Amino acid sequence: EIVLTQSPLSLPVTLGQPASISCRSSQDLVYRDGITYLNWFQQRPGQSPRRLIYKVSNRDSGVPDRFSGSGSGTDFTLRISRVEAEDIGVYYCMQGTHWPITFGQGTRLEIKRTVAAPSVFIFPPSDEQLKSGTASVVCLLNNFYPREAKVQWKVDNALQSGNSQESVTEQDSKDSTYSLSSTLTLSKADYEKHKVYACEVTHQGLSSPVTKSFNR
Amino acid sequence: QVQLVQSGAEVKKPGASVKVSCKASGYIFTSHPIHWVRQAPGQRPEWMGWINAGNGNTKYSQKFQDRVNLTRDTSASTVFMELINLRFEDTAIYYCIRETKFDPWGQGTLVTVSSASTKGPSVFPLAPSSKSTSGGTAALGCLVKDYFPEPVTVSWNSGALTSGVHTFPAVLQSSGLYSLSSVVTVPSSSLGTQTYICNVNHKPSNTKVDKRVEPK
Repeated sequence: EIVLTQSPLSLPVTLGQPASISCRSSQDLVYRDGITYLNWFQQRPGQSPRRLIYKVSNRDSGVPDRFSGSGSGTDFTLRISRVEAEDIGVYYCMQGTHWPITFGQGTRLEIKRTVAAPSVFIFPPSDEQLKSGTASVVCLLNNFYPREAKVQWKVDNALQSGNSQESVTEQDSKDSTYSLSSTLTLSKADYEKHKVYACEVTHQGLSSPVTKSFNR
Repeated sequence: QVQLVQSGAEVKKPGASVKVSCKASGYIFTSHPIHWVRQAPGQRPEWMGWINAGNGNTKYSQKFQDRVNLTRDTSASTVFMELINLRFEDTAIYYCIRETKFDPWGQGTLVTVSSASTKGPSVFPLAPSSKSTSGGTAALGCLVKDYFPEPVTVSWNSGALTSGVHTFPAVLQSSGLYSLSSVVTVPSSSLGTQTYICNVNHKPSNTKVDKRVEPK
């Protein structure tokens, strides 16, 4: 019933720069000695949430000084002095003043770092899959920034469209990079009517496109 | 030490019921009450209920009253969450949380409410070659094709190989089935000396595979 609302819902923040997330309630503060029961959680990639701030401003154990909590009644803030690469994740405000316990939507904190061009690698179909009647060609893009990249598939000089599936990993906590996978999927029949298979990669870190190909 | 371990992911048909486990360890079970919170895709985390692990006394959310049953096994230090009349909106990741300092949250249990047939994945190697090698680094991986439902946990050399590992988020195909790839950057010198195995586990289907990815 108490509806909590987090203002920036996605927040890209440069390494060393400050970050803020807002939470708007409907007056948190129990009758008992005026304690406001607003807590902040951090859900890191491949991890369950971890409480950072409790009781508006109180840091939980092992929480860095850079994390700060503020607010009164209906408007609350989570402020990060200077963002570190390990701060990538979703942040939820949660109230425990009155039951039911309610949460904010979440705020994905992205990191802005310097441009890194990806390493391209191409994988021809496995013979095991070719025995099962289908052929998948995978084009790997590794440890690049920004997330924005373009993979064109060219089968015997014909540009493919639609018959590809891209997939990007969450941002790395260690170095703030991304890795992307592009899978072009053909049938053993279509795959054997052609010879040249190439994935052309275009990115901010590249002065010219990187084409990586193979023949059967 | 102080941890909460949850049961594996379950696919259930609409109308049916799900029972989730949550084993306590590194503290006295009865000493601390448990909380249950689910997160539906692109929705706020929602609080379902609370249970006193000591005396079995419960408190539910109006939405979850007469649909949720919170029971126990104190000798097993396991708390249970039973959700009946499974609707399509109940496809969420379910979390058990210890009350005190809202820590620790359990790893979560993904429950998929669907009419579709469960399908175990087929594991194919992303084998290394000259076409997937840049400056004394080879790329290799597994292609975990056509499975239903989510999730699929992927690891390398029984979780002893972590550096260079990029397990991509799954992608839903035209067939309403999922695909995933897991990649790893290894030195070219280790191919033919070190074995690289990728351990794929799909608990809803009860499929576990160890796939040796060799150069060709």
